[PDB]
Amino acid sequence: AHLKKRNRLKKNEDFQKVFKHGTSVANRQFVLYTLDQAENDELRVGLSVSKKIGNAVMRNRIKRLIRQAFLEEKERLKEKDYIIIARKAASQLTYEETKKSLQHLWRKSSLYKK
Repeated sequence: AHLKKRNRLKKNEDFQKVFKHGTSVANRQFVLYTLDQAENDELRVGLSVSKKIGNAVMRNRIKRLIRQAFLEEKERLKEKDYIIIARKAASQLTYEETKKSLQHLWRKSSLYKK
């Protein structure tokens, strides 16, 4: 299906809080930010995509691939606030490549239950 509204990070303040007071990891295609939520009975994902990737269709495409990867792995992951930044290198990735890159970041950040 699609990643639910519950599982998406919206408010501008919510993003800023993650960047400022939260833990960070990065690889070649992605930067992953994690912020612990006491009150999160559920996982939330927010996305930032560089203007460097210049096709709105492409930015949308990568964004969708990231959401799907999160949706698939959701049960496995701890309930927290995530922000994913997509680098220019992330631009041509397939879903399996995107999933693999994120999975590597998730493992590195110890975000896997249980």
